[PDB]
Amino acid sequence: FVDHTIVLEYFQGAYPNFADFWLFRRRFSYQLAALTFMTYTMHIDKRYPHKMNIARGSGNIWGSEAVSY
Amino acid sequence: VLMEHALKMNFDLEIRKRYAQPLAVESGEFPDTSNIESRMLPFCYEAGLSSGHAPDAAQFMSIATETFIKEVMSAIFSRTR
Amino acid sequence: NIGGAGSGRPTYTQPALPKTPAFQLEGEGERVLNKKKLDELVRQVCGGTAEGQDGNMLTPEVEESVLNMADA
Amino acid sequence: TFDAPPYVITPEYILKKFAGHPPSLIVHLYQNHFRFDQQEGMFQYKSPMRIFIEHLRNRTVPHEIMEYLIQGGVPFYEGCLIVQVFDHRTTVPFSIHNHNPYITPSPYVPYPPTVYTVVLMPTAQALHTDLLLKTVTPRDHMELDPKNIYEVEAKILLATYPKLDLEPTKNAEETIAKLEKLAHPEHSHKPPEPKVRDEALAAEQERYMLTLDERLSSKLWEPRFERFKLIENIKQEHAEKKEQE
Amino acid sequence: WVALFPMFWSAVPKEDRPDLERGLVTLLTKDYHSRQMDKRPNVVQSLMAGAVKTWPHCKIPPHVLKFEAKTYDAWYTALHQLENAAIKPEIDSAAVRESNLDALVDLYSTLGEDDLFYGTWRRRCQFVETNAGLSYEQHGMWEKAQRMYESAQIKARTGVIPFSEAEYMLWEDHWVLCAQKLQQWEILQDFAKHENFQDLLLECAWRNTEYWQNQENRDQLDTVIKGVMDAPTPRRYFFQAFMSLLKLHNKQETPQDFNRVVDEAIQLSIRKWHQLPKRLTAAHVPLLQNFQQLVELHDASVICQSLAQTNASNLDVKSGELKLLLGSWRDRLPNMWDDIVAWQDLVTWRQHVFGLINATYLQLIPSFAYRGYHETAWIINRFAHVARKHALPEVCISQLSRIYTLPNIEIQEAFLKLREQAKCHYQNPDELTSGLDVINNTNLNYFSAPQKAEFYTLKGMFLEKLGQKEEADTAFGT
Repeated sequence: FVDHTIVLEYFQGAYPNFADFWLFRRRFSYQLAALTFMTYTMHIDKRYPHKMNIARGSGNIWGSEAVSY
Repeated sequence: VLMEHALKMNFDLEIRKRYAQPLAVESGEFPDTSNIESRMLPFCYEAGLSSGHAPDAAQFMSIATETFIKEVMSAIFSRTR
Repeated sequence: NIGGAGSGRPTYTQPALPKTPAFQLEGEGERVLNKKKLDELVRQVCGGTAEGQDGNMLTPEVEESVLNMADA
Repeated sequence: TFDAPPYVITPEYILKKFAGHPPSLIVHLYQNHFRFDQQEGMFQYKSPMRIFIEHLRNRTVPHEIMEYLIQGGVPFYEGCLIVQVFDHRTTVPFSIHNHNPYITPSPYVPYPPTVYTVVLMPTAQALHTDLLLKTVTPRDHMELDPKNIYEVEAKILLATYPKLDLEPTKNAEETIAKLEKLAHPEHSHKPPEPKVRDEALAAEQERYMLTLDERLSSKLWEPRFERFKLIENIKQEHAEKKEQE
Repeated sequence: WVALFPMFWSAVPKEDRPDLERGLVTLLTKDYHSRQMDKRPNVVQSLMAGAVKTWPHCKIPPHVLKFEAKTYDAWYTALHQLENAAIKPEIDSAAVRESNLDALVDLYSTLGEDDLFYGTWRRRCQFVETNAGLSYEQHGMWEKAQRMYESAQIKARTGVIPFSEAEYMLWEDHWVLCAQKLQQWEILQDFAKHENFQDLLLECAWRNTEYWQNQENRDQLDTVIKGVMDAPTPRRYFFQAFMSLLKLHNKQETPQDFNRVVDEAIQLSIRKWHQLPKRLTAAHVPLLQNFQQLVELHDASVICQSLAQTNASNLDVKSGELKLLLGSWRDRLPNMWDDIVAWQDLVTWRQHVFGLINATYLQLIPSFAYRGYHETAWIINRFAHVARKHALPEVCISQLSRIYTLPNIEIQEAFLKLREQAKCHYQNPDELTSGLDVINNTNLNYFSAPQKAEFYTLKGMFLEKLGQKEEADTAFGT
């Protein structure tokens, strides 16, 4: 059912120009690193996939409903 | 003779490159503009010509070498054929 | 490319418009032309060669002498 | 007076006479390089040091590196050498998907000797080189003025060859027999031989793909660490100078 | 055109594509395209984009793309194919993969992407010391990186395990870079002199302020500068402009030629700024610093002209005039997180100018003429603070100790010295001897109440570590 090239396909098709995709990915990496640190140190528990918001305009990531366990 | 047989620019680092390129007999390639161009600079630095050599000297040297070899080979052939 | 540091080094590092290197897309190649040069000269000074034979105009011991002559 | 060698020198006599003494040199052979015991680098079989391997094959003293050997004080046994030989001779490179305990998994893979002893004989070139080096070695000043070279060589040759065959013959048969008897193993060789002289698409594709490559195109490599050694030398000099201050 | 090209390329019979590919490569490298460098929509960009929009069926050498992108502003079109071919190589061959990775790394280096450069190199290395050295240089620990590179070279000397030439060049280049970042100029100068590196030699020589005062030394340097000028670049042009300024200061040139040199440098800088992507990337910062450098160069030229012309009549009134310009200069500084080399260059340039002022004003006196020393002290102190914030071992200490000898004891210089002494308390372990010696006796505490009070507080906090509870209590109570 689910392979490992779904999100990449979506975000490659959403950006017709490649400069935009390159910049988006470059920002996305740093934002994911920051979110990972925050979630790992504070013991946030139920990180379901509908709790990750991605800003297609810049690349920001905001994890909603973050409460320590 | 016995010793031989037994800010600033380092002029001794470019002369030593003369031996890097293989000789014609070693490889089997008749010398061309590239090999002669490679060989020119160390001689110039050895003699004290800091500036170098004129841009269009390699072709002249190649033509001269070709003429010399042709003359020698023609001389050898005329006396036996 | 001036400076002497070298070119093509894959490490951490410019003029406005650098000059393109030299390349050849497809052909005989220098490794063949340089070797054929000597036979070409022999053909030139020998007068001419008949059909069905060429190249072997100098015996193995004379080509070495000719190359030594050129280098000297 | 010194004991003089026999007419013909063979490995057995030299090894037996000097048995129990340290070997002159130690050489280790690998797949594509060799080195000495205390040497840290290496030499390739295609490098200029192929002359040493050729001499080892032919059993001849390598006169070309005589001064380098003399600097190291290598021992000589009756003008010969004894050499010890050690025979050690007998994934997907440049891919970013390879794993390594110090690397991330990457999501495009399922988941993570014989010992020999030989003797090298001397030659005339060796003596020529020895005298030439002695001529230009400062100690008068120099260790040997040229004008005495002939007398020194005469005395050395007198020491080396103390006995000669000086018995006249009487006819051709006797001379033929004497020539046959006195033959030398090193001068009984034979005369040499006369001197003599589908995938294309893949090769073309590779050559095309390597277009305008500054360095890799030409090749399609003998490291020496010269810059590192220069840096070490300059650092040592600077530290030593700072010692005074 | 970008819409049309794939449709028509799809109609070429498969047996004929190689001819078209070779013709396309030949067309891309023609020499008459140089009359189109500045026009933004130009044929090179369109051809490259059309070719790359159908990459799997239209192969172009990586290095052709790399060469053309740097000149005709097609960076991301090149990067698309370059880093898509690393995931799924077109042809199975080690040489092709190596060449592609080399081109990709070169583009990353040029665009200023440090992290991607190190990440790409750490998946390509073979040794473990190279990996460790790269990972240590990523986090700004230069000493450790140098040590790991040296160990890697020493181990490789044995030759038991084969390696490549890329790593061999990387070790040397990055050792040189790490040495540069650590202010090891003394040995670098001689290394460059021996190895015939003109640019490194110029960089090393520019750091010796007094070396540029002797007529013969500058005459010798002029030959090197003129030798490396057949390939003009922004840095070489800056060096030429500095040489021209020095020549002008000694009444050996007209101001008009200096202005012409500055104009040429400005034009080259603008031309190089126009070739980068439109949106502000990390490759634009050095050019901004270069703009500031040129502006300050002109300001210093005016300084020198006015100083000489006014002191020709021995009029010690222009000190006030110079004060305004020095104060204006005092607010133009880089950001604390900028590369260290930027701070080094700023400090060196300011020191050169202040030395010029001091030289011109010292021959006149035999208070108001001792401003260069105060400015040098201030800039040295600021650079020392910044270096400490960068966690550079002994660089801050080196700068604070190299200022031991400075004449013209004045209120400003005395206050700066007291500030430096207060800065000597780094709060680092195993530094008890220096603190105890300072506590024993250090100058006088009669200067100002806040300074002596902070000295007492520092003494108390130093004692706190040793366990002298009551001593520190009394100290900071007082």
